[PDB]
Amino acid sequence: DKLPYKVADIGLAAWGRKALDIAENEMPGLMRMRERYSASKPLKGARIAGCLHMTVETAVLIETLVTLGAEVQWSSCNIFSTQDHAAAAIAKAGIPVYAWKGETDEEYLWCIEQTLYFKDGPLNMILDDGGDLTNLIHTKYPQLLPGIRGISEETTTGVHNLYKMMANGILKVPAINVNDSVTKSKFDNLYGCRESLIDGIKRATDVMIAGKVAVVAGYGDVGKGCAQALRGFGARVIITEIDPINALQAAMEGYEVTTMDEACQEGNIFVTTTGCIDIILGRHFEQMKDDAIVCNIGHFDVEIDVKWLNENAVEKVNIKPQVDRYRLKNGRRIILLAEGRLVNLGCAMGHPSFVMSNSFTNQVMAQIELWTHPDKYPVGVHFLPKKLDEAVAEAHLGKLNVKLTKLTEKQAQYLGMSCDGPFKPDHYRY
Amino acid sequence: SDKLPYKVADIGLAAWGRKALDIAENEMPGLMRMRERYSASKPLKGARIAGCLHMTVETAVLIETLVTLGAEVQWSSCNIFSTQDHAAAAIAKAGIPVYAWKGETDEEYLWCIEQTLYFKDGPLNMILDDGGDLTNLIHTKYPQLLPGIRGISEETTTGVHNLYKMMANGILKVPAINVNDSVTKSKFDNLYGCRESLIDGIKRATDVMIAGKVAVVAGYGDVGKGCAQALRGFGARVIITEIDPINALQAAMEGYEVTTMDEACQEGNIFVTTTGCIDIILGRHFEQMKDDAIVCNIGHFDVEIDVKWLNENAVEKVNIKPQVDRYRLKNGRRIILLAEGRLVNLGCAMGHPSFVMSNSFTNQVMAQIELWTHPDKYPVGVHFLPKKLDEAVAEAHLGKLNVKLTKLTEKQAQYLGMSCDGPFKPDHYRY
Amino acid sequence: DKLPYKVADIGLAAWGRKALDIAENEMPGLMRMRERYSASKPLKGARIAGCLHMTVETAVLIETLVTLGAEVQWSSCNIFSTQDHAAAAIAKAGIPVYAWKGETDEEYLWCIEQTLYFKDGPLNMILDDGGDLTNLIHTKYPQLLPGIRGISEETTTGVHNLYKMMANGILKVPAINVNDSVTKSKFDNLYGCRESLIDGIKRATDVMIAGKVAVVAGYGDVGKGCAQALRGFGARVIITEIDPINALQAAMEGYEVTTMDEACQEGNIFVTTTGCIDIILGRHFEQMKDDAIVCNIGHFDVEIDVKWLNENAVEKVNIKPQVDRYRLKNGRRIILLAEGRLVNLGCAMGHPSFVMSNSFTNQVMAQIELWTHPDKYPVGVHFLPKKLDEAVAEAHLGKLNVKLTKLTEKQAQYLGMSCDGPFKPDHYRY
Amino acid sequence: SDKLPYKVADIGLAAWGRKALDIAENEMPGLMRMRERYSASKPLKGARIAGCLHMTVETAVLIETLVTLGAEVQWSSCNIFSTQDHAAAAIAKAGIPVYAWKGETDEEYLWCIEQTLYFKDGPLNMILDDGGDLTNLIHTKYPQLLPGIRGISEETTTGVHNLYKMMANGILKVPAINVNDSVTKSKFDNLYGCRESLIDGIKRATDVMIAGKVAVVAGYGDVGKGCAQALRGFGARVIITEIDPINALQAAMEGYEVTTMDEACQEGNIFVTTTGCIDIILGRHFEQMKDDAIVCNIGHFDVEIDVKWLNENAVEKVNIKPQVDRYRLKNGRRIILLAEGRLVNLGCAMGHPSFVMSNSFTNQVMAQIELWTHPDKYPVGVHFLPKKLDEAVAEAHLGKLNVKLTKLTEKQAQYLGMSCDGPFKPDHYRY
Ligand SMILES: NC(=O)c1ccc[n+]([C@@H]2O[C@H](COP(=O)([O-])OP(=O)(O)OC[C@H]3O[C@@H](n4cnc5c(N)ncnc54)[C@H](O)[C@@H]3O)[C@@H](O)[C@H]2O)c1
Ligand SMILES: NC(=O)c1ccc[n+]([C@@H]2O[C@H](COP(=O)([O-])OP(=O)(O)OC[C@H]3O[C@@H](n4cnc5c(N)ncnc54)[C@H](O)[C@@H]3O)[C@@H](O)[C@H]2O)c1
Ligand SMILES: NC(=O)c1ccc[n+]([C@@H]2O[C@H](COP(=O)([O-])OP(=O)(O)OC[C@H]3O[C@@H](n4cnc5c(N)ncnc54)[C@H](O)[C@@H]3O)[C@@H](O)[C@H]2O)c1
Ligand SMILES: NC(=O)c1ccc[n+]([C@@H]2O[C@H](COP(=O)([O-])OP(=O)(O)OC[C@H]3O[C@@H](n4cnc5c(N)ncnc54)[C@H](O)[C@@H]3O)[C@@H](O)[C@H]2O)c1
Ligand SMILES: Nc1ncnc2c1ncn2[C@@H]1C(F)=C(CO)C(=O)[C@H]1O
Ligand SMILES: Nc1ncnc2c1ncn2[C@@H]1C(F)=C(CO)C(=O)[C@H]1O
Ligand SMILES: Nc1ncnc2c1ncn2[C@@H]1C(F)=C(CO)C(=O)[C@H]1O
Ligand SMILES: Nc1ncnc2c1ncn2[C@@H]1C(F)=C(CO)C(=O)[C@H]1O
Repeated sequence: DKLPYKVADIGLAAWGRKALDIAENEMPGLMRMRERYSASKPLKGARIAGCLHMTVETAVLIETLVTLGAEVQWSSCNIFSTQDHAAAAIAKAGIPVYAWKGETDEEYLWCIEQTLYFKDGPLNMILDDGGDLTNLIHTKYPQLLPGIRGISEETTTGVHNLYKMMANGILKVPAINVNDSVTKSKFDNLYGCRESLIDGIKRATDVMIAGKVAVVAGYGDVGKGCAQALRGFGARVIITEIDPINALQAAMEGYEVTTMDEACQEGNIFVTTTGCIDIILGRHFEQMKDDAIVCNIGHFDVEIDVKWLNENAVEKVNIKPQVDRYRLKNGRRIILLAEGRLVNLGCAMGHPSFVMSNSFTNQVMAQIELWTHPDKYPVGVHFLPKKLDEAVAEAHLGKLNVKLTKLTEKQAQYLGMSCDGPFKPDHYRY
Repeated sequence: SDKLPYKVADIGLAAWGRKALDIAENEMPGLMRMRERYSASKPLKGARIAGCLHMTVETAVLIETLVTLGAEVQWSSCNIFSTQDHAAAAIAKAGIPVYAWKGETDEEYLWCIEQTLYFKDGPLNMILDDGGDLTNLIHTKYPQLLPGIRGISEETTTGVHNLYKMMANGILKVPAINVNDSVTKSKFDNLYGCRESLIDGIKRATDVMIAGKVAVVAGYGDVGKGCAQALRGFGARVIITEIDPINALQAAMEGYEVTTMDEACQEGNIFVTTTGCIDIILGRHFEQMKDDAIVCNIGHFDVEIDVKWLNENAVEKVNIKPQVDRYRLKNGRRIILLAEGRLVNLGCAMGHPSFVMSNSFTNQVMAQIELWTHPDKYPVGVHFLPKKLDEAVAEAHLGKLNVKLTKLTEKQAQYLGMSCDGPFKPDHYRY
Repeated sequence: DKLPYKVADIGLAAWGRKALDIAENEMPGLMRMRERYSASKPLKGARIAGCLHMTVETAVLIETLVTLGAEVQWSSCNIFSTQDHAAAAIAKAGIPVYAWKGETDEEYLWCIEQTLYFKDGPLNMILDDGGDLTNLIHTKYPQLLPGIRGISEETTTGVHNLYKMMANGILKVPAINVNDSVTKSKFDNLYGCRESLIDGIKRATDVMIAGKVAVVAGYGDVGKGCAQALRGFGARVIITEIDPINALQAAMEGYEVTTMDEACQEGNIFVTTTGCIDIILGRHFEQMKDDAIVCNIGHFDVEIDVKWLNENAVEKVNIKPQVDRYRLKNGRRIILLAEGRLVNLGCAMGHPSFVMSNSFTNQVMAQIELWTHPDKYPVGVHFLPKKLDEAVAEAHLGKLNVKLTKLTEKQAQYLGMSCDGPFKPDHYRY
Repeated sequence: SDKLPYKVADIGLAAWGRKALDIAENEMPGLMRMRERYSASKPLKGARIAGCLHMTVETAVLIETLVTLGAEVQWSSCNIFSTQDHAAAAIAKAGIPVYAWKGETDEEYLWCIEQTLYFKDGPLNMILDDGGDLTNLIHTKYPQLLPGIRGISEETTTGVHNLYKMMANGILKVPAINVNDSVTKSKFDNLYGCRESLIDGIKRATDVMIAGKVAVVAGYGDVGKGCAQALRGFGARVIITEIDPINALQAAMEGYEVTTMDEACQEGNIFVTTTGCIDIILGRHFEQMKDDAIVCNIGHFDVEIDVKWLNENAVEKVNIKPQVDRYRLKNGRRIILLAEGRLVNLGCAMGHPSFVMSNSFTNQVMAQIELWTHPDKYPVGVHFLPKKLDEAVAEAHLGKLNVKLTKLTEKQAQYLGMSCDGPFKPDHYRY
């Protein structure tokens, strides 16, 4: 028969629950969503199958969907991002969770497949982060497509895929771009990585940032956070970019912008925030400085040629889980973190719960949208109404004791807008 | 026939003005690159552009860029105190109809704007505005010229806000290009520009120290974002007010305290309004403020600080120097007003530096050229420049800063599904 | 009998030895000390008894002392700062070490006492951090005093104790104030906590810093470092000081400066860097927002009234090691870290090895000076010559690839100084 | 006798200077607290103080403070460009012998100082120096006045440096107090002061964009730290140069790149010498600078930049405006020099704001009182002020910033072993 779940140690449920209690008090968005849409169960009948890093933050989201009458089955969208105590807590809660830190490509695939069919029917809703789930159903379980009502993508890379599929006509089910919600990409990607990247490098290497020259590939919302994080600790940051705008942004901020070919000979730390392949190749590792720390924080491990290292390094010693130190022919060494997988989740705990509350509340609203108002979202990737976006940030103001100002009638008139309604044009960039 | 060829404060300043223009030029690669690339082409040939933008050394460079492109131009400042006399003299000497000077009166203001409407041979063809003052003047009092204008290009947030309002009500009769909302503008001019000019205007006017003082910044948009950081960098504790939950959540995540003006008015030692909205600082606030609290506005129109109240309420009002008034209230405390409520950077200083302005002005030039040569592509309404152009404005400036951009390899351009030259971000990207 | 050592599990030696390999490459100072005095063996005959946080950095220290021909016996200066794999590595190398994470007061004392007598006589030198060792001997083993050639403190609180002792003429052995060495106090205390403070709060709680209000008690080198870290992550930092000079500095940096009686009402995060007692009391706890994180970074755990919480809280749950969460009679909760002990070392790994190389390079120099030139240092607390101070700083320039400028003959004569000798007046504050 | 009672640019500027002083006094609590406490006691009665320090608004308040304490003063500036005419006017109108104006010549500089040696009642009693020129004039040309001078007061590092080199050679014949190395001075005036005044000078002189530029700051001392932090706060990439391994590591730990001037001279866009040393920027360096590179100095004396070389090698030299010259080398590239090498914060601006200057001048007034009231407490040499006085200086400025200082309790003070009022730090503390 099938397994009710599959975690590393159900025994961790105790500790994991203690952590969920703490994260809950830090995620007012998800809690404000609970108490409001609990007595109504707007997701009643929904059989949500999610694929997202099984962490304490995700655990609070999973229970929130449930609190809303939703039926759920989960898996982690990465073999190294799962938090066993958090996964156990959910497992103990009676939810079908299939994840654990340190899964093999095989087990990873298997884990997702275990969330495809519920006790009484296949999935009708999707909650993805990376696009791995949707890709599996569209390429291996097409039969389910018409059965699935909607989708909600979490990250940049996953959303990049959706548009691609829609533009090629491969996408056969509606989908809401959660990553590009203002209260997401401008907070999660930016502030979330501003605090999580350094944590991943720290727990893994304990290296001192100050005095070190760090190279950040790409200056998007993620790279902006990483660069700021490193600079704030006293590190000289260099940036690489392909977009003249982003590149000019980094320059206006006092960052040096050059190519990886030149920068590889200066960096003491390397972070890839690009969403594309071949960012750091052997040509680069060969010129690096002894004991240069290298990691990737992008969604997919396709930026650092970890393969070249294994097939070219003279020695390969593992310091501890997710931390390896290669020795090249030149005699110098290289430090690889999480085997190239997103370092903040692989070597640490990912973004703190507060910022995650922002993303996850967008996620919940999205599920409620593709499930309650299918007519508003036909086959194609859509954005969540700016009215809801503003609402998400609104829910997180109180905790920070922030006092929002209210537009008077005269003022609302003068500006031509509702003191309650949206405050910015859809094209606004924040 | 007695229409003056120009009208500045002192033609003698042209010499010193030209000097500043040569230096500024070597800071504005965008514009200069637009000249060498379109000088012989003369895309703006036949066009008669009538602009209404702050007559500064940076604007002068834009005026000559348009002229180098075979465009007939007549200019006027869009704010009574923003004009730089030596800059107007230089242009006035170049033989261009200039009507602007520091210290204009409401009367003279409107006058100047009207002295640019008719060129020696025909009405205006295009409208280069900043604030909407020109666009509105025509639409209401000179509607007969509407069908003779191939398009408008708005410079700032307030002006562009006005256009949309007109289009919504269908009151907008001539096409328009939203320049302010071009990434290489709003996210640069509004942000990095104010970050260096605000303190500049306050410093030149009061010389007050920022380190240690508490500063209140009304609004946290692109201008507020830059103002807050400028203040913060100098050691001042910044407090922000906001109506937008998102914007407010942004300032909090940046270590800023966010509250209402009603409460911040009792703490502030320096106040800066970055809102395009009225009624920000009122008597209620002035009465609570601290002794010698500095008050100023950096928004387009002087509709944020109720200066009228200060005039009709202070026990006395002294003038330390031009654009700097020190009122004394009944409570015995004093208040320092800058530029009589007008945008402080330009009113008390010299506005954004030349390098950054090159960005916005290059977008302005691409707008004129676009709205002029390709009118059969811009219906009646407000539009944005193609991201290809927006991106072009950025790259044109990388050189100066010696920025070495990376080129996508063939494999990468495929993996990402985009041209190694074509647009790099979707239309919804927020940078 | 006398155990040859005592650690948590010597099976961690392999991992500890690896952690040292990496560390040795991050501490140029200590390594330049070995290659320069290896054959010289200046510390020959010296029986050094050390009492300092048994960590990866401290391990590289001990091994340096040994390379210089000294005999060493070690113990930690705190019950929670010991890093087991680092303590194990040292134990396996034959170096007597009595330290493990999670000691008790009884075992703490016991550990120090195992380092008093060597396999061939009582201790010669005292490498202490906090005064526990120098105080233990001056009060229980005065007969060993005349046999001790010198003492070298490490931290502020400890050096303070030394002065207080000399003043009352209780100090019966020449000591060198290492902490107040420029390359120490202005780097270790400052940049060190700037990276380690947040590190300790995160591994323990994973809380988001951005948005929170943080109250840092005190504004000294440590206070400065912590404060900068917190606001670097987007937290609003409120300071509390008793020294008007330090207070003006904070205000000139943009920090609000009030009393704890005031701040205890706004703080979401509390960090005490004061060197004294009674900073956060029950009166304060009763007013902290729900789930306020309170920790201490001062040497001794005398800044936070942890007893009060235990005898007044209506609930107390242990999330995990060094992480307790209480619930007051008012219903609001409080998260205490390391039971009030220095959090950076109790909840993390202390400062990164690079900045510690600075501190420890001075420590070794202090041991050599005191042991090699006993006469040159009579009974009392002394500083290290500025020529030596600059030497330390200059030894780490290479690693960061810094190009120091050499004064020309003309320039040197103009400035009235040697192009090699001291570059600053003795009262220079940097 | 023809000795003029004063000599200023335009005493008709006094009206405006007085206004400036009004605002200034309200920003200098320390200086006003001094008079507010000794106005009656008149502790400086009988003192004939001759001060040689940048005649500015801040300095004006300093002078009026001493006068309020019963001292008699004749003043002169210690730099040919740091004088602010309207300020020098106010003091003049107030009936105080002041010889200084903006634009002086070496000859007039020497003259201006000598006019402050003899008072109506005879030779000077006290010295208030900044740079040491006055103390050097007396010691070398008027050694017969030495036995008549009680004490000296050095404001800046350079001067203080001279006092030691003098005492060391035993050529210092009068007790002097090192005011610069007082915590409330060097760790506030040099650091935070320049952090706000360096840019100000650069801006008013050039209006250049700081964001995106590469800046090179020679020296990482109290001034270097301040300047560097300011520049990068605006988005400039700051490269540092140093000869002291400690300072060098400090800058490196702050994320600054530290190389040699020989290298940085090839990639800098803005140069700022904050060293008190010679030969920092030479012709070999100029010849490698990027086009239109702005070069300036903020060190006391103009000896860091080889301005002489520029005049004797450039093929073109155009003066844009006072204190702003643009050269063109044989390599075809241009170079913007400010204030001809003199301290740019005062040469092209208004120096440090009034607030922080209060910290410096408070120690100044304090030193005078000490040196004049307790002469026996200071043998021949150079000393610092008691730490308890330093704390008092800072504490006197907490009020305006609204800082709530904390008081040690009985138990606390006992545990720490220090008076809940007495000095809080050991003599060697570095803050
Ligand atoms: N680990 C996390 O917590 C987290 C959080 C959010 C997003 N992400 C991931 O981060 C990535 C992208 O960042 P964003 O999400 O900030 O998106 P952008 O902001 O979409 O991201 C990438 C940036 O890199 C640049 N770039 C692309 N190819 C490059 C090359 N070869 N060299 C140099 N620069 C290049 C682009 O011009 C762009 O500015 C995705 O993979 C996304 O899924 C991770
Ligand atoms: N002086 C200059 O150099 C310069 C340069 C660019 C723009 N501007 C002007 O600055 C203004 C707006 O800034 P942006 O940055 O252009 O636009 P947003 O970024 O459009 O601007 C205003 C911000 O203020 C907030 N706000 C609105 N009403 C408020 C109220 N009553 N209280 C508190 N906050 C309120 C909004 O939510 C928004 O975040 C316009 O007037 C524009 O023309 C001046
Ligand atoms: N955990 C670590 O890594 C580390 C590293 C270095 C020092 N320390 C410890 O930090 C402490 C002191 O810091 P420093 O930075 O070493 O020394 P200072 O800089 O000597 O330290 C304390 C500061 O707190 C202030 N202060 C004292 N009592 C106060 C009170 N009741 N309220 C508010 N402010 C008060 C003082 O004015 C002073 O500025 C010592 O206990 C020292 O051993 C810890
Ligand atoms: N204009 C102002 O407002 C103001 C205010 C305070 C001090 N100053 C002046 O600033 C100067 C010194 O600064 P401080 O900050 O006073 O003193 P430090 O802090 O004494 O000053 C200089 C620093 O430069 C370094 N240095 C010396 N020679 C060098 C060389 N050839 N190359 C590279 N680096 C070198 C030293 O190692 C030192 O750290 C003096 O001239 C002083 O009078 C000006
Ligand atoms: N602690 C965390 N818990 C859950 N999800 C997280 C966390 N930190 C970051 N993420 C997400 C993650 F990985 C990516 C990019 O794929 C996102 O865009 C985020 O939503
Ligand atoms: N120095 C300057 N020169 C010319 N135009 C400037 C300058 N500084 C700011 N601005 C413009 C200005 F005023 C507004 C808002 O109305 C803008 O949005 C800018 O383009
Ligand atoms: N990782 C570390 N390893 C060893 N010692 C450290 C570390 N981080 C900080 N310290 C010391 C510590 F604890 C105190 C205060 O007592 C100091 O002053 C430091 O030398
Ligand atoms: N606004 C100002 N007013 C008076 N003196 C000032 C000012 N700004 C800086 N200084 C002094 C100055 F010039 C030097 C270096 O010689 C110092 O060290 C300062 O005290």
